[PDB]
Amino acid sequence: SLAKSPASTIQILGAEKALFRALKTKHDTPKYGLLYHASLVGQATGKNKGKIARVLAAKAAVSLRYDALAEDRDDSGDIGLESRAKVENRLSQLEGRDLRTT
Amino acid sequence: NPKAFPLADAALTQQILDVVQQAANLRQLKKGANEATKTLNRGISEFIIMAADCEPIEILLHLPLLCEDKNVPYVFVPSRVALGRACGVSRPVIAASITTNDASAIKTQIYAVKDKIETLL
Amino acid sequence: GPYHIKYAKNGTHLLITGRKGHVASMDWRKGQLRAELFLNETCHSATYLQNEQYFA
Amino acid sequence: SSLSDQLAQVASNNATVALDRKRRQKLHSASLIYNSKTAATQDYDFIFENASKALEELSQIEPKFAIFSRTLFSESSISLDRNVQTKEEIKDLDNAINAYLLLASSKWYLAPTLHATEWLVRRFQIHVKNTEMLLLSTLNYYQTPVFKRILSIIKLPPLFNCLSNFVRSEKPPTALTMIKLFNDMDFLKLYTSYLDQCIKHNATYTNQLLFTTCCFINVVAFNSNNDEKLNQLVPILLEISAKLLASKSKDCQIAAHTILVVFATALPLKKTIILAAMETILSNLDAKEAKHSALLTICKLFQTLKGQGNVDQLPSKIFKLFDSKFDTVSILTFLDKEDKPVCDKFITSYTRSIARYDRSKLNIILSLLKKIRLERYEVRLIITDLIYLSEILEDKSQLVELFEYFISINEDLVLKCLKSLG
Amino acid sequence: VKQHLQRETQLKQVQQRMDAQRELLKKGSKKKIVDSSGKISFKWKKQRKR
Amino acid sequence: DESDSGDINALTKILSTTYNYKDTLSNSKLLPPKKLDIVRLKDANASHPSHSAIQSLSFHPSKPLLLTGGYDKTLRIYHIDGKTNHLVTSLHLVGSPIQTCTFYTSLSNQNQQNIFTAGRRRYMHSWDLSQTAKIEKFSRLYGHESTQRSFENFKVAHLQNSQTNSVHGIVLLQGNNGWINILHSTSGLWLMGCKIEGVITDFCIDYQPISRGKFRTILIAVNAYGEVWEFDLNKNGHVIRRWKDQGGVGITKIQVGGGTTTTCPALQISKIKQNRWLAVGSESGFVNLYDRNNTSSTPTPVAALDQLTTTISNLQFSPDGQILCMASRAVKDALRLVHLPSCSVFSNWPTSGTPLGKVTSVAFSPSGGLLAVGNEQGKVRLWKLNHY
Amino acid sequence: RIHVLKNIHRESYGGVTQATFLNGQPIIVTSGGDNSLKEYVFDPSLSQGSGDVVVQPPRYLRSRGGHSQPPSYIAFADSQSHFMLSASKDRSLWSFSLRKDAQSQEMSQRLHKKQDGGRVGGSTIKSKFPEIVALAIENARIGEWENIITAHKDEKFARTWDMRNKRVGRWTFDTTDDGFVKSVAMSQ
Amino acid sequence: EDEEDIALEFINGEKKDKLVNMNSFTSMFDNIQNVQMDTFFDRVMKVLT
Repeated sequence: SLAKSPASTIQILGAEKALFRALKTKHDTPKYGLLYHASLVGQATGKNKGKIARVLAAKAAVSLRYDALAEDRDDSGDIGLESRAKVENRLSQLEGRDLRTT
Repeated sequence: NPKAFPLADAALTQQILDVVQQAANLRQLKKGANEATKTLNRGISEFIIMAADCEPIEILLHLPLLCEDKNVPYVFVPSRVALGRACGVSRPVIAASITTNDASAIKTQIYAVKDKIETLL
Repeated sequence: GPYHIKYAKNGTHLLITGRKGHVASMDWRKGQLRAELFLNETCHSATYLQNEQYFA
Repeated sequence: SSLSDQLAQVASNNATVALDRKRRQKLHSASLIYNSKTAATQDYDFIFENASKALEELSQIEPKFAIFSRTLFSESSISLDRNVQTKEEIKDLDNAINAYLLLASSKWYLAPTLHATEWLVRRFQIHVKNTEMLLLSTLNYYQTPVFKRILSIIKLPPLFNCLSNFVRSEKPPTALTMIKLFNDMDFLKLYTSYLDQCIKHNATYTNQLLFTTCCFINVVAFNSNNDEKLNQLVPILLEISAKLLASKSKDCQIAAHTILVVFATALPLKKTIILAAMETILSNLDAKEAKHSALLTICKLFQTLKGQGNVDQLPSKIFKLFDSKFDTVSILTFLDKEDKPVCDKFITSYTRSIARYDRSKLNIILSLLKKIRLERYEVRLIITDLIYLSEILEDKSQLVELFEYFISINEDLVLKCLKSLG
Repeated sequence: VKQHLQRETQLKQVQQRMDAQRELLKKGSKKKIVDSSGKISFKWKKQRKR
Repeated sequence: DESDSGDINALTKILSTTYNYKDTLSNSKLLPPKKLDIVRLKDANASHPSHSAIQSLSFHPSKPLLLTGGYDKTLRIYHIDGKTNHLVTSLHLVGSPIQTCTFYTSLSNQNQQNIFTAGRRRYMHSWDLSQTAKIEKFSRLYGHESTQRSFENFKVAHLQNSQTNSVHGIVLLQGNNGWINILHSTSGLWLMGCKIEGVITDFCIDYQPISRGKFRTILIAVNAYGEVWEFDLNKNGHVIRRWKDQGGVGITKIQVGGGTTTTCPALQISKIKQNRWLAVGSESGFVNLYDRNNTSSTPTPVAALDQLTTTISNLQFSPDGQILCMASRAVKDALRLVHLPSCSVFSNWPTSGTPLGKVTSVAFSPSGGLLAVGNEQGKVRLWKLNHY
Repeated sequence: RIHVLKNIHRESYGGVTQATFLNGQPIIVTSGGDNSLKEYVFDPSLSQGSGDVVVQPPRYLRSRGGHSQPPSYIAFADSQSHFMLSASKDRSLWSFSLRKDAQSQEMSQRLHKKQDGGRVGGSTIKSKFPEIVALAIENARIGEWENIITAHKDEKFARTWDMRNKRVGRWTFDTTDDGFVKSVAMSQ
Repeated sequence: EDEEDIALEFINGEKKDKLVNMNSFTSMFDNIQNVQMDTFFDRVMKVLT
């Protein structure tokens, strides 16, 4: 059931109360859901937490689908490990940027 | 790529990729597996195009499960780079969806291809 | 110019008064400016009163 | 200039004089170990006692710290005030401090260095006077909390203006800002002088070289599009590389290899500069690890050559220098490995060198040509010289075998060379 | 149940017109084309999204 | 303390003497990757302007002449010197729009010079080369008129008749459904036809030398899908290879470079060379570049250029194959020069101020490094590459 | 090597004929055959330590000059004998003062932005305007708008200048008959 | 055979190399901790190659 969900839902999976209140009352919607407690989101700071949740949820769907729907999956996590590296690179460059003029 | 089924032949792919280009210019095209997954849930998808060379193929293999559940035609095309260019973007696309619109200017072409994909299934 | 200079009794502050009317009070050791007047007038001399707080 | 501007210059000169109590509070509050409220309450005896203990711990790690127990960490230094010292004395004091910062550069991870350096901060006010030396020595710790504490208690010099944002900030300076600081030409001259002092004193260490290399490498990258600015980099970074190569330390040599290799790709150079680079690379090549990096560097530099003389034979001195440091069996091993980098232009230059200067090695040429596939024009140049060799040199079994090798591969091209030559 | 269906179609039509307007807000080059019946639609130029 | 009175300090000494640390590019025969030395010259059409868009441009193989054509139905020849660019002659063809025109010189008889022009018409014109003009019209297809309803897309090449070793020109045309009709350049006779599946979009020609005085002509044709055929015109146009352009869709043009081509024709048999580059354009603006030197049914491209976002309407290499000029007529200023084999787009030129307009024609001079660009406004602008 | 100052004086006129450091100063006075005398100054280093390494490159301080080739046209700028306008074969227009040499200045050739808004057509590499064959000046409206007209060699339009601002004006006058400009005049 | 034919084979002989851009060594700062110089030099070669 999780594998058949889009990556956007996985981002905000645990925050239905805030989501559907906001959707019906024309206000901004949550951006973290249950993924807020993942390690990668914790490393991010400020608005970068919202971006990494978007990136991490997308890659989680990629890895999760490979877990659910793979007929001859190895019990190695290789797809997850390469997916993890992409998010860390995204975090590194995203955090490297400094808004204040130097 | 045994899992990719049904896989369109060269003659049918050109017809599919022609509609995908026309749909893109009319803003009747949804690009990406995640954005294609939604259209199935909302019941607004004419049919789904998928790329057989996607690696790992499983990242798009949930759509056949959703498509057979909702009775939506789906077909595979050999190349994801070619699919992306047809969609009209600078990145490869592994999945796309044609959105339903009964007032569309390219309705006849979509239904013509849709019939061929049904025969293929 | 020309500039007439007066130091405080304890030597901590310097008072300079330019003839065309530029008067400045400063702590010359710390390079801090306490006051600066640009009186558009002829000024002859200046002095500190009991301490650097007041000057004439 | 206005009166306020002139008084501003006066204020900077008398920054550390401690004329009143308030000035004492600011100066004495600055600390690398303590917060402002506690630091002001402390006394020079208390600070010195801890520093004396810390220096002993460093002395155990490295004996060279023991010398400062006689000069900077003496009991008589407690009563030493710089403001009352004369110009000659202050100059001697600054030399002693700069020497200390070089040794402590490599031990900032250790806790005792932070206590020992507190004495210099509280007694000699190095954070105000010797500020440039302190920043340069701790530059590679930019992510560490110690560098953050330094930024809080220091007034940045003009050349370190990029770090003003990160003075008293939660986030440490980013790696991208370190590149901007190095990007300036005035700073590079300043860093070049400091790095020269470390080499002269053999005070360099790996973490310094790694951090220095990236910043230099990134500086070339950021100026890649700007060819005019790259030319202004040449006198600076290549001059640094020559200094690094002369150092007996292999890590310094490998750093110079890295700097040369990147820059050669970034801006193709005259062959004389390339040839001069080999003479320096080979002149002091003794370490095995440097020997591995040197060969890859040499092959890459020839790849960048794209003018007439691209594959011409090496000079007699360069060839004689090369073979001694790299025996023929060594390069055959270099060619054997499947992952060898592209080195066709160098082997072509090497091959033509052998025929010119070494007749006994003509058998080696046959092995070399089999191991590496050379370009169409490079093969032609080799055949042309070997045709000359037959007319001048006596016919040999190896010489005809080399021709026979070309008869086997691309028979037609051999005729064209013979047709054009004879 | 019939009224539920009628409400669904109306909401479907309202959203589609909303989405059509949102596309005009996005970047691109478009030409308004008007039929004899008077229906107004926009045709986008064949330019790849960079 | 100091007096002057393999050494390690060799690098330091050479830096002291050398003030310029850059190798002089005058000696080097390979052009720099990212910086292009290009200077503008006087416009070719400035002397006698055109009344339409410049549909086709062509430099004479040997003489310093430039040829222009367009829907104004006029063939204007200019003597390109870079400073005056006066008009040699003009020729109005009544009711004959010009979609493509090109010089042709017989590979054997150098004296024979000819100009072939064509449009959306069922005939073609040839102008042998001043009181009058010798014009012949090709209008007969010898039983194959159904496959060919216009001569508007054509190209001229050299065919060697191996059974006699004689060489002659051929005119290649585009047919209705995948058809390529090959005609004799002089007699006009229909020699052979080549057929591919799908809509034929573009074709190009490659020469492969065999031995002394022998070469073979290959017709490379591509489909809108991206499937590529290769025919041996020396063996009755029989297919010799089939492959697909990786990631190709809506292909628009195909071109070869680095050897003899229509843009870089040869003057004698020994000058025939094989092209080491191949580029395939597309409607999306992508251009896939292939290294012909290094055969498989599915070859991987060396690079996939995507700087242009509109349909590729021109693909042309420099005579030496060191530059690829890809242009689009859809939007203004859409011209890019690509360095080979780096496949990096030049950054300094063109700029925002460079006048190019709706680029519709492009030509490289056989020698001298001149670049001519026509636009919808009817202005042919001329640039010189200082490297050549 | 601290630095190199490229082409401070023309090679065609002898390069740097004389360059002397002022005694005890960071100022160096240079001269050449191009009728120019320049001064350069070494600023103090930007480093608080190691100032000898971090050497600021020399900076232009002041200079005096004139035409490098004989003037082609001259005129009196005002009713008094204060200023004269001179043009030379070196493609420069100068305003020379009889009363004091220091007041002599070179008229700027920086162009004004076009009123229409289109991009002005010219080579990116900046070059001086061609030689001036004729000149015409009035002072009835000095400071209000352009008050000088000049004709150039083998050029099909005339350029305007402004004496008050000492810069080329924003108008260009064309013959409109495909002919070169041979005469320029202004109404009083 | 002609001199131009010699020139053109030199052009064909030359092969493609990866040019250095701004965003080519920025990731090196990430993995610069507790690493020997030789391994660091190899990574510079890998990106350059």
